[PDB]
Amino acid sequence: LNSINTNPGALLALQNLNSTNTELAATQGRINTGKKVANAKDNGAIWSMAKMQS
Amino acid sequence: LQDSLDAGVGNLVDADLAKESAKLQSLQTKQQLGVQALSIANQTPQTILSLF
Repeated sequence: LNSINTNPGALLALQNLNSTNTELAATQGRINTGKKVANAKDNGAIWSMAKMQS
Repeated sequence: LQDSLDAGVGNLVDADLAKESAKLQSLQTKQQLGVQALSIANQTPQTILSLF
């Protein structure tokens, strides 16, 4: 709580900031690629389907 | 026969420009969007400066 050795609240705030940064990076990838699924990591099934259809 | 051979060579090599007319515009729009995404990705790290 009132400790100079650890800051749990900054840890939780850092977790929330890392989450919003990851979502912004995913939005950046969807913008610069223009695709919901651009690679196998995004969704393997739809990726295999769209690639065989292409 | 020469007219047929020229028509076959044209079927082999000639591009269909009518689809290129739309592909070029979509590619320029995608280039603009990609420059914007790269600029935002560049800006992202430097917010750490606010914490110090």
